[PDB]
Amino acid sequence: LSLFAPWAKMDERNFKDQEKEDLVSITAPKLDDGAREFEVSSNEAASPYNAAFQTIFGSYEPGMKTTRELIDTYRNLMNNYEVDNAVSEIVSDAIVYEDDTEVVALNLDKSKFSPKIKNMMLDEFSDVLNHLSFQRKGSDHFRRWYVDSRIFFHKIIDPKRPKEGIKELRRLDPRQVQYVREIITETEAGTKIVKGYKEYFIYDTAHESYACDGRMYEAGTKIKIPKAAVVYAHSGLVDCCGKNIIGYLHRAVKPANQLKLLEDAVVIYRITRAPDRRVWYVDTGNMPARKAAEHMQHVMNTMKNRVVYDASTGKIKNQQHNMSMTEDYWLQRRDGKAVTEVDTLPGADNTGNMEDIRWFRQALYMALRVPLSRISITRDELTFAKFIRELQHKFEEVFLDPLKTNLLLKGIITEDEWNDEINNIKIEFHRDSYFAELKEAEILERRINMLTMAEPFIGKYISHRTAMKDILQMTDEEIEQEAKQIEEESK
Amino acid sequence: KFNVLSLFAPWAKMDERNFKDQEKEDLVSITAPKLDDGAREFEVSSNEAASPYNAAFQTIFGSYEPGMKTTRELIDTYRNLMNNYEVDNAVSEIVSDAIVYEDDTEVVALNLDKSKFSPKIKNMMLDEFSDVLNHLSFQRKGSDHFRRWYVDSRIFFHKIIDPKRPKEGIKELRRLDPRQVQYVREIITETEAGTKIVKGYKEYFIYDTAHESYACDGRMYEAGTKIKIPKAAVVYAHSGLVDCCGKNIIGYLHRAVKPAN
Amino acid sequence: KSRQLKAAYSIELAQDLRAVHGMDADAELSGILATEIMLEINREVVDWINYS
Amino acid sequence: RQTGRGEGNFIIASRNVVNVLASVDTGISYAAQGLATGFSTDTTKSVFAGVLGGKYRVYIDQYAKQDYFTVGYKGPNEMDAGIYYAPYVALTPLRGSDPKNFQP
Amino acid sequence: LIAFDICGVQPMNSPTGQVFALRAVYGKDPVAAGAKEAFHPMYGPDAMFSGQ
Repeated sequence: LSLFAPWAKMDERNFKDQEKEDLVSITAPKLDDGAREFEVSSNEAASPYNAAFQTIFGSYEPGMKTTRELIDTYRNLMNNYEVDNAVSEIVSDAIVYEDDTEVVALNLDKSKFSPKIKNMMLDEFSDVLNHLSFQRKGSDHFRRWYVDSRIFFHKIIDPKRPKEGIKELRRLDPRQVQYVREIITETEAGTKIVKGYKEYFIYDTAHESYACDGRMYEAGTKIKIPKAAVVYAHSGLVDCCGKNIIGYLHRAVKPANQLKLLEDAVVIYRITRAPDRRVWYVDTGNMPARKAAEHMQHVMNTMKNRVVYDASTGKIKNQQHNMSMTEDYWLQRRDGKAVTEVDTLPGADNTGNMEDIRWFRQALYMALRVPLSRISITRDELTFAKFIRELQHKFEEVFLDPLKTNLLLKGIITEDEWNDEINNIKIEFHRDSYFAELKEAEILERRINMLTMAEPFIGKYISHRTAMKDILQMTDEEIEQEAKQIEEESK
Repeated sequence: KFNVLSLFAPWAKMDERNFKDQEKEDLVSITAPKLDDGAREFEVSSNEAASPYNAAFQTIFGSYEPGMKTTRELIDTYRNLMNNYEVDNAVSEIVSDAIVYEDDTEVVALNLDKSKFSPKIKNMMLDEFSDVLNHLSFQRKGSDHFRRWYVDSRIFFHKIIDPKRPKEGIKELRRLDPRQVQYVREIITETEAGTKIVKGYKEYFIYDTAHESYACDGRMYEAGTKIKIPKAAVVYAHSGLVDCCGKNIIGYLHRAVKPAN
Repeated sequence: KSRQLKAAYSIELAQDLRAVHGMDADAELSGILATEIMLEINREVVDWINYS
Repeated sequence: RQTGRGEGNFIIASRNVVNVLASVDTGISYAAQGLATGFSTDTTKSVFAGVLGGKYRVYIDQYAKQDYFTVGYKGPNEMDAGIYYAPYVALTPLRGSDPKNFQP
Repeated sequence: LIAFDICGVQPMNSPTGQVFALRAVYGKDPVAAGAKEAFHPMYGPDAMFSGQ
């Protein structure tokens, strides 16, 4: 499609660079994650012909088919109770906002060609977060990503004036997108040379009907999109084989479902058998079927309790009289024996001890990737913070990609420069100031207490510089600066 | 031979040199294999008028391949244990402690505080070390590399060389897929009432090609043949954990498989 | 002008295939039919070249 | 063509055939021959002569009865080979003694 | 299959399209038996037309 020709141009050049370098004498393909495998000698690039049909079809009928089941499952979990709070808390910690503060921000703390470039990157970054409407939607993008473990956006280009083409991007739906790679190169007894892979995407509409009853006519789809044309990030969570990327909630699927099932078991137990239950029994042998019925009808339609508690209001249907102190009933005995009778059935007795739910609920919470503090600095909170940082580091590619894109597309930087510069030029996320202050406060109190203890010997056996650098963990520069500021204040 | 697998020609030369050094060693009058762990040794006994190695060949061929099959069952299980609650976190916590990495912190770093030829070399070594980490994308994925080592019991990589100017055209590593490599040792030597020789063993490895789809196993097949490649070409490491005996290497979660299930 | 074909199959066959090869067989048929059409057109083009 | 699975990729042949392959220029060139250098002709060491033209794994039949060669194909799979061997029991030793005299 | 790199395609967004062709002619009647083309790759010969 001509629609993505400029992106194809970029992919072709990237592929060429791979071909240019001696990325050869490789057995297992040089792939960590993402795209699903295919191999073919050079083909007709004009359209996704049968080699691609089979690749895509092979990636869709046995592929997207069950991916969709998994994503829908992930969403069903996301929309359930309690488990969604876990997600919310995770998302919230990753994405926060505060009054008159920053939001995610590019930290240009590395050597760069020039400060004027640094300023251009900051402006490009700002446009990107605005493109994503981060200030209103950062939480939603992150949430979907966490839940699904893959996020994609359609990349915009003019392209007659491509330099000005970066614009608000279109987040694409999971269940409509597939990652596809192909090897085009060959050697003896297996291909072991530059297997460039390309790693492009397939995206369509088609059967848009599941939790919403959709309508459409029959049509073919299977659109091929250049890698360069899409902004995307994903988790590092992969299944036993292939490159099937799974959700952060994958761990919780087992227990989330058995817990719900157990809860239903408790619920059904408590409701079923709650009302009075009884069977009126009568003998009707050697009677016509429509005569036999009378013995039963004379009891069944006469000894019915027509009084019913109305679930919709504090009243009992047809109760008048107010309430009898006695429920009077009878059966006639036509035979000269104690033959007829009415039995009751077991009721909804109280047996819980509702303890399994507690067990399973706690196990689930652990499966949800949360601290046990959920219903001072601790190990779980620190661990969780480490987790959030890693999630953000992965999510972050959503900014880095369109950032390098427009910087290069406009021409500010070159690709070579990007690669030399990063080398980790990270975008920081905003941190909760209240909690940050508390952590720092604990640390400070600890430093003071230790200093206090050292103090009696600080003028004879232990030096001041030592206490400052080891107990208060000050740097040498920090100490000198503090000494100068102190002198100024004194005088 | 004609080295049909030109893929590893420079690595083959590295193994030849090491093998020759062993041939020149005085490590004789040794009844023991002289081995502790890693690659699976067997009696490929040759260079003597009995040729017993043929049985060894046929054993490996005819029985292909319970070693790697067991390995798969163990790894597949390891992953399935990790998939549950608590196991999941235990692994994560361990991996995190093994490799702690945060804003402006230190990475695994080569500490050359011992005697060297020259400070110039110390800097060269550190610069190369940094590139090793860059090759591994350690600063982004060191955690994943370690996790696999811990969980699957082993980590391994394919080393990549030019090959035109192999001592110059040195490229980044390709993390190899668990369950696809067999590590082996061959006793190619014999003497009076059995070998008491150096047993250089070559200690090479064999890569099993595989292309599983949605199979989640080698459901129909893996991919036919395997390629014998010189040890110089592979980076590998493993846990000090085995079955009751042999080179039946297990993961750290193996010990828990009983109660896990 | 058109080209088109149908699947021609039943449930018992699928049940057996699930047991035998572990196949759903629907996509299998669809892919086959797709394949035939594309190959046949390809021939259609080549053959008309040879014709003309 | 006939298999529909792929071009022949190996040949097993007589000594004479092999001697020729190793003594001629198998590449595309005007004309050439000389002493065999091209492949391994010595069955003492191998059965695998080398790869002919980089295309056919060429092997030698040390027990050929007369003089011929067979060309064939094997795919990446083990099923796609035409001919397969499927061991159930292999190289299984038997051991014991005859109690009458304890001979092994 | 040699899909379509050996032929044109000219894909359409509708069925049953049309293609136009232009020929230069001479002899004052573009549509007639005996009408002559001005240009043709196999002949372009008529050195007597504007001439003798």
